[PDB]
Amino acid sequence: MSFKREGDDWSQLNVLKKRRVGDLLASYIPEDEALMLRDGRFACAICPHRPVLDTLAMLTAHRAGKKHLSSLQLF
RNA sequence: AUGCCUUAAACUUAUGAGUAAGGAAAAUAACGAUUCGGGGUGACGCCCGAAGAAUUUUUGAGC
Ligand SMILES: [Zn+2]
Repeated sequence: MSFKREGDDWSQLNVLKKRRVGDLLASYIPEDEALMLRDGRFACAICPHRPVLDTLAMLTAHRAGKKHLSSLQLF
C-alpha cells in the first residue's frame, strides 16, 4: 500500500470533508461575527441572544435567515 | 505561487434495513377588549363564557 495506495478510510475521509467545509465557509465569516465555543460549536455574535449552532453550515444558513438580517442592521 | 497534452483521466467523490428518545436553528401563526364569573397554574401564561344644546361663558328665561 506504499507504492500504490490501496483502499480508502471512509470515516476519516468524512472527517476531512467536515474540515474542508468548515474552512471554506469560515473564510466568508468575519472574525467578530462568530464565536467558537469550547466544544466546537458556534454562536452568532450579532444577534443579541447569541444563538448557538452546531456546525458552520448551520451558522451560514442562520446568517441567511431573516431574524439575523433584522438583528444585523441594528449593528 | 510553471507551460503543455483527450477541462490530462472517455477515473470517483461511497455510506443497508429498522426501534425508542432528545437538542438547535430555518420556516411559519398572532400583538393592547376593557372588567366580571368559572377551568387551570407555585405564580403568571393560557382556556371557556357575558356586556363638544343639561347649573361658571357659544344654542338664551326672555319679552
Ligand atoms: Zn445571527
